[PDB]
Amino acid sequence: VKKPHRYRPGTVALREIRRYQKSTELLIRKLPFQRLVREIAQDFKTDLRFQSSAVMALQEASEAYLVALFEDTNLCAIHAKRVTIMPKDIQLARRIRGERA
Amino acid sequence: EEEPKELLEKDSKGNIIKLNEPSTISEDSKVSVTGLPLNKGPSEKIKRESLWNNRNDLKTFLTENMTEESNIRSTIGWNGDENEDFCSACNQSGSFLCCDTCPKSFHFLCLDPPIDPNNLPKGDWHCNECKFKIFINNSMATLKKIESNFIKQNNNVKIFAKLLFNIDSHNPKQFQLPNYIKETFPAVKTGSRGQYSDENDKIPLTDRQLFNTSYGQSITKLDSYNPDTHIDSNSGKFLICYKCNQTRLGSWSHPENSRLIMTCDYCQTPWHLDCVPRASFKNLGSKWKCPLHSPTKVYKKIVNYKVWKKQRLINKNQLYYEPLQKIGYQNNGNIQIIPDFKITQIDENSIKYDFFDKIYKSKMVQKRK
Amino acid sequence: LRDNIQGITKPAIRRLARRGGVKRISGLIYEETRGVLKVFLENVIRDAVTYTEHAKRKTVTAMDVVYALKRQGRTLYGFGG
Amino acid sequence: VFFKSLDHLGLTFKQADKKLLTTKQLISEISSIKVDQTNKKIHWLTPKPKSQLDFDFPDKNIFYDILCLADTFITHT
DNA sequence: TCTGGGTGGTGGCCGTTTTCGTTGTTTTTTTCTGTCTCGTGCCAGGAGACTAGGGAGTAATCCCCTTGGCGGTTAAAACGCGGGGGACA
DNA sequence: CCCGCGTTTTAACCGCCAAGGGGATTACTCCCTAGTCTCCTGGCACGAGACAGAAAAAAACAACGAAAACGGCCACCACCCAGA
Ligand SMILES: [Zn+2]
Ligand SMILES: [Zn+2]
Ligand SMILES: [Zn+2]
Ligand SMILES: [Zn+2]
Repeated sequence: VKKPHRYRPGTVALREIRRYQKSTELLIRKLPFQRLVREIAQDFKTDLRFQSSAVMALQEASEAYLVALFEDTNLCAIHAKRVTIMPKDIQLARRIRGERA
Repeated sequence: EEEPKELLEKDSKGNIIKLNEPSTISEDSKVSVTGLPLNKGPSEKIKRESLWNNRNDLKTFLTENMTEESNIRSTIGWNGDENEDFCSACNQSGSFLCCDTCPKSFHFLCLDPPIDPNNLPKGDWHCNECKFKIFINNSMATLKKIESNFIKQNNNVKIFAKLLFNIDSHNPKQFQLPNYIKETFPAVKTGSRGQYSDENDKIPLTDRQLFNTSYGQSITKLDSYNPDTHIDSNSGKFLICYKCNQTRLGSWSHPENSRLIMTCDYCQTPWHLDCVPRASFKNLGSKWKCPLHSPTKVYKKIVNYKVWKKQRLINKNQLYYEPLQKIGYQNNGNIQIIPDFKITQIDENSIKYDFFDKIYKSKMVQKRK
Repeated sequence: LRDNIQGITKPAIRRLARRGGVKRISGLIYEETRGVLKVFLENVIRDAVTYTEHAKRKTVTAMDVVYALKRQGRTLYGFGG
Repeated sequence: VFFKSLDHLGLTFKQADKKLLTTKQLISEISSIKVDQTNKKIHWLTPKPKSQLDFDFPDKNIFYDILCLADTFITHT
């Protein structure tokens, strides 16, 4: 007899888009990314140490690359008359960029 | 790759004068040591991490010459005198006789008739469904010509005709109560694979609560005075045990004076492990019940092993028909204290009078003897 | 260290997509993004560790990462160089 | 690693000291002994207890060691 | 005996297979021509032998900061329910 | 199927403490590289010759598109069985 205030799907998504394009703080949590970086590095040399600045630089580079990739992915998804990005969109973006063979 | 030569390598007439030992190479560098291969010393890494930065006295070879072959006692031999990973029938895991045709999979003891694992029919085995598929050809007219004939030939039990008919087309299925009977008892609840549980079964612990708890946590409320938090969490007061009537925690400077305490799973009454004689916290299995609750099974000997069980809790079908009280009114044992599975409603004073006259009239009966 | 790629949670990828201007995200996108991120990190950390080894160091410095990114064509400002 | 392995109650120590050697825990112990006495007051003799701890000092010459350690710390801080 | 349902046979329509001719392309033998490969001769860059200097290897010291761990707070991640708008046929 | 909202759980984050590996630097010393003169032989330019390949014409064959035949599905008629 009242109904809660549910925003129509796609509204909070746009609000989040605005919020996260307005800000600059890193979006990936720091500890999980550091653990991932160390695990990946473990396959090239054992008993490696990382300067905190090194992990931060890796995180910034990775986040910037992923954001640019998602921009290209959204462009491809819109090109297909879609609104949802799908793995095929990421694959096409990477293929055109020249990253994926 | 040199051929796997048969070592004997007979030369002239089976004299085997010349041999050819197999190449080892393998079973060597096998790296199956719990470290690195058995023929190699500790690794440089292990060395760096691990280091700190009289044979004439061996009275072992002198054992064969003082060991006497012993044969006493009986010693006479005492001669004399692609495919599914879960069983489609019981919905569980195990060895499976996967169907060549159907994607379903069954246990060996869940088929019909049960099949011995070492005595398989082998070849190709079909499930009941695919056997019916090939026996029916999937068209409806032939299936009609078959099933109507079946019904006609089963006129004696025509009332059950189609029930009989449809069994042949069904794969074996484990029996489980339909939900319309379990629901009658809110307490009961199915388990992960059909482990049929009640209110008396403790909620299972997670791997985080057992395999990740650090030194002094989990079942480990037996290793340190660290769990001094046997203080009433909600109120911050001291959980007092019902028997000794005090809480013992001593101090961090006298942890030996602390006495373990636990709270009953049913009614949160604290008890000392040393007051209800116990050796551990439950933490697992079933829910602990005080010695302060009423029995459910009341096994009685008068052998006359007459059983009494308290009727299982019924859905709110449940009836409470009010007494007119006083003596008599023999309920079985079911009661609902008040200020066809009919939970009788005995209030307070009726119990007093009933016990009073029970013990008194029993004493007068003893007088009669 | 095992199964840390899942540390890049679904909401983190959602935030990254939102910063990229994405309004609706398919369910399969998260695993693909994790794979792409793993490939990128493997390509970068390989060169970073190569630089570290050449310097005969046991510590990967931020300047090694910066050199690796510059080598790959992703010059990064704000960490020296 | 050997002597450490046999150090069960000592490896958790230095972290249990931080928690259990504090104001809250120290008042908790004394209050609990008082509560036990008051419960054997509810369910046993009412009047009798006039203490809850019995710290004893059989040996002098330890006070001077405590004072020496305190003096060393003070001089270091 | 008549009507309805189901099965069997015959006819019609649709789909698939083949069946055929037609271009387009590939393969094969002959021709011939111009660039690849080899040789000759000269020269200038590489080699050899030697001296001088300092860049870097190596040992020693030290002081940062990278690692580890531990506890408390709570923000974020997870899991679930529900619905509608978007994918897609 | 994915967004949105809500409990519920997890662990990230902070901060604080303890330890030491390894980055960073300094001093010593030598072995490696630059430099230079003399020697010469490998590499380059030029000339040549001939055979690998381009071309080409002709035949073989190997992908593209129509009517008949076979098979499958649907409709209609005939026969048999069941019901009225
Ligand atoms: Zn089964
Ligand atoms: Zn089957
Ligand atoms: Zn209880
Ligand atoms: Zn007790």
